[PDB]
Amino acid sequence: GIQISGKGFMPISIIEGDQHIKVIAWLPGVNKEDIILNAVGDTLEIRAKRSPLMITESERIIYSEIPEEEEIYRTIKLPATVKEENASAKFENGVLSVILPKAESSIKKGINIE
Amino acid sequence: VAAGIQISGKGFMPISIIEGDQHIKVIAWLPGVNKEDIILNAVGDTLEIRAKRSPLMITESERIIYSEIPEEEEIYRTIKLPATVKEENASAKFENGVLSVILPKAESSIKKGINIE
Amino acid sequence: VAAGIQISGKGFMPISIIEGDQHIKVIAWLPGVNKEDIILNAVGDTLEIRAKRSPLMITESERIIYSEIPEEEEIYRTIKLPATVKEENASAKFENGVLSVILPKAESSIKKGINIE
Amino acid sequence: GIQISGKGFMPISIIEGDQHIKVIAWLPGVNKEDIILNAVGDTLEIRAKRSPLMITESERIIYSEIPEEEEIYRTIKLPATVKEENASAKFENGVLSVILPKAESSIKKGINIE
Amino acid sequence: GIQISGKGFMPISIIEGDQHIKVIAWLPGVNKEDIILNAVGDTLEIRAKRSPLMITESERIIYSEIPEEEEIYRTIKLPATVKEENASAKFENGVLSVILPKAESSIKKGINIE
Amino acid sequence: VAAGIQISGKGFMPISIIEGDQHIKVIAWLPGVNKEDIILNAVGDTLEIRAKRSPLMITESERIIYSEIPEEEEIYRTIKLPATVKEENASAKFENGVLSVILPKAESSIKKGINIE
Amino acid sequence: GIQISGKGFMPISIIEGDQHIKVIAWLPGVNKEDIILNAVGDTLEIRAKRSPLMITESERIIYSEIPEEEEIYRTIKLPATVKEENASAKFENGVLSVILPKAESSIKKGINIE
Repeated sequence: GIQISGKGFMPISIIEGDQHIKVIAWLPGVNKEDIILNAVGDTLEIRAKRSPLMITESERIIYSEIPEEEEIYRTIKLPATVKEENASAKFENGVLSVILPKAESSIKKGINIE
Repeated sequence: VAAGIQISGKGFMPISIIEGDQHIKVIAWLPGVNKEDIILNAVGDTLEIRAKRSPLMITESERIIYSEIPEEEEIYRTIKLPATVKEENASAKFENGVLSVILPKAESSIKKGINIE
Repeated sequence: VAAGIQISGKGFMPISIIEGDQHIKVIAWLPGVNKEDIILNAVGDTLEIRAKRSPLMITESERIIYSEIPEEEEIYRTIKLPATVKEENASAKFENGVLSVILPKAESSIKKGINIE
Repeated sequence: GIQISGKGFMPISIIEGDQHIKVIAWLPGVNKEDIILNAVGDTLEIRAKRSPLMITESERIIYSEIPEEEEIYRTIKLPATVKEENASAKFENGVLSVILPKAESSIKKGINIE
Repeated sequence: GIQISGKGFMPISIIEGDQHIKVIAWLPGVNKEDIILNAVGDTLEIRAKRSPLMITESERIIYSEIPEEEEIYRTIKLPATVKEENASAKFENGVLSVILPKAESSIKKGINIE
Repeated sequence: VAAGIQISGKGFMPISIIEGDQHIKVIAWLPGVNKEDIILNAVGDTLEIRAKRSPLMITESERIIYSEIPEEEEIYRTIKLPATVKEENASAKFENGVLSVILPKAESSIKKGINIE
Repeated sequence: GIQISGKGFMPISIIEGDQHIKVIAWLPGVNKEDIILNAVGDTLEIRAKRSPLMITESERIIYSEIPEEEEIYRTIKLPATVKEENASAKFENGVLSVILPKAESSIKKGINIE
């Protein structure tokens, strides 16, 4: 049971494990220090600003499939309650990878089959 | 300043083309691609960008419950440019999943000004 | 007696939810699934059923000429239940491709009657 | 060339080999002794009754995706004539697997290519 | 924030105190032993059956404003979480009075004004 | 001269059926199929053609930029014929991706003329 | 950037390498000597004639999914300029395979990434 809200281009994958949730976000063209990343309860926020293409006076853009929206974000409701203090994140090749350890109250315990 | 361009290829790869007096710049989005998995070639008025993107790597315990992210492993674009370039002098950077190619125009494609006596 | 429930997951797995005063019973159809390939977990008001179904196994001489049977190898459901259960006391049977889970309600989810003086 | 008729929920696969036909049927919730299984010529009949969910007086059904149809069957026309006396069947995990040896008159013989 | 569902005639008052909630219900014509009364979390259930007017063969009803519905109930969502084990109830003159002590987690603590 | 025929199977395999007085000829298109990967069987009034087609074989440097050509690896047709044949006497050629099967009619399927006294 | 024109049934694949282009064409029922194959610049021509099914007077066609069009061709614009003199071709199992070496002017040279 997930829920997604926000502005701009930011494709996302959500990966569930037994004791953690992983969120993968595409942020090409974004600098690492321009990413704001926070979480509480079952909710993760990704905030980013993407600097526009920088042309000279001689240069002109003759073609562009690339979005110009400078400010982008996603608020993501997760299927579990996480523990924010223990989360971590990498940012390589324009991809953000957030690891959110599940709270104990959200960690399912096994039931045996007879 | 929309010139005469042509685009062909496979997979997700947004592109910008920037024209200057003496060069052309191509910008390509390649998130999730490693630098050494990019093949980059050019001749005449044509530029080729070839890349492979490794899929999301999950454990046995992990499962994907949601994904907006394309799974196509192999992607490419062949791009016809409005000028003839000189390949030997081209260069490229790859930062934050963005490839930036600089292609100097061939001398026979640069505007030489004509002096008015 | 339709209470507040919520269902998420992948693949074919018909489900019934049965509420009693002190327990909840979940019934799941898992034909073609081996018992040891079922993962079954719960906490709070949530139950997870994870299973993998091995595909039809044909020889080289055999060919499939007709099939209404789903080929999805990996299936799951996450199920929000109308009560908080106590996982440690749950139990389950698997007969004829049907999984039956019994989840005792947590004491704070059972109706305690109030005596009228 | 196959043909299928019957009542109720019973997904089916048909597998052809050189000397036999295999029929796979999903019968979750059905007891083995409540399956009737017969065949003649090119036709196989699968008859089954599925006992409904058994609740107590305290228990109530608040949700159900599970079909309540008590009696179910399929009559299946097969692409070959089988020999019934030699057929066999297993029933594991709610799946019925019928093996029907082909009659000799239905067993194709090879033609060589020059 | 309250919510009410159920069948039949049963006027209700809800009274909030700092440490308890009182529910008042009109149940004229109902015997005390035919009242079912339970609670959990923020929810109270009142179940009752009202025996119909009992006439002889000579007697006939020529006028009646009185509801004939034999079985009646209310499910009541309360603005606080209660502690069921400590609740109590009286039934006098056809009026049920339920006292539901609030759980500690639902007991508001004071904030001082400077 | 459209007789009583019936066709079932998987994949691309155009077919012609030709009837003579004493034989039936079946023509099947199997481009890209090797001869030894064709399985060919018959009994009564029924002919089976089974084939596997190896996919286009590219190098690592090569890429497919356009393809109208089906990728289905395994293909078959079961064909009901308007006469009973005698399998033991059948024959077949495979040239230029075309299979040609000759199936002599069983004596009980050939028109015996009746002499008018 | 490719372009295809012509008459009749002839499924085609185009394969690009660094120094060559491969064209694959389906020509079942065509004899090798009835294939005309030429090229210049960025253009390849495939011309073929397919002899119709040859029946006796006793024989009759009762069913046919097979196209009767006797003469077929494709003109194919290729994404590179080829060198015709160096091309080659095989014809096995009704499949034509043309190998067209790229001209030097069409051979892309590498650009290094810093």
